[PDB]
Amino acid sequence: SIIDQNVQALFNEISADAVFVTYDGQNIKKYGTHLDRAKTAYIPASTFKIANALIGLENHKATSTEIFKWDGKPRFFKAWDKDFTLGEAMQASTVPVYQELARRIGPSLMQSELQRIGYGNMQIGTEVDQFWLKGPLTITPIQEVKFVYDLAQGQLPFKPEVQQQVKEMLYVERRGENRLYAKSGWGMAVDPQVGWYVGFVEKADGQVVAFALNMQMKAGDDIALRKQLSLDVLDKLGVFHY
Repeated sequence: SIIDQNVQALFNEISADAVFVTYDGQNIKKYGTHLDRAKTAYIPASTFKIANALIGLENHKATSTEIFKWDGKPRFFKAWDKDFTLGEAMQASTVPVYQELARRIGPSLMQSELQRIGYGNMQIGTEVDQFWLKGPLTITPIQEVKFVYDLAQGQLPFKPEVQQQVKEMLYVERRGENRLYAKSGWGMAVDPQVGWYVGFVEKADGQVVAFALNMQMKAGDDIALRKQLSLDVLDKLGVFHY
């Protein structure tokens, strides 16, 4: 438990309510300032880009090589006023590209697919391109780690090539043969705001530790904290040493 103590000590400097869940295929473990967050359902925000890419590719609404052309209408960030593959958009977190994908998928299929995979509460409302940003779709940090753990292992109910393509869209960095995969999220249009850093670490031998940071955000918070903190934790856990 000293490892667990050292992880908790990092959270001493964190004002916000926060939980960091890990899953290694056997056990769920929970760290942070408010543990009940782990069983609480929040909107997925940009972490839904994971499920959206899977559903899209599985159902032949896009390929991972296909370019999503900027349509010329300026977008919320200047950074988004350009062309993207699904993987480039995953890393830039390019909302309008995934909105276009979701429109191609359509409400009937988006619905039936989330039901088929048990994603969160499987609710999409009437706006096929808004539901992960505004609700009504919600999901617990525990459900997010189990989801990405399965992705890491190719155990989701999607074609293996689909899973591998989406998996690699999430690749961030490696240290030796340990690989870090992740997706950030910040749901700004709900109260309270929710911040996510969801992913997994794949060891040399195929062992996986999935993780899900979930915390409360507010206006003006440091964009990079979610990652800094997840990394600090993974280092203290001995999962992804600096």
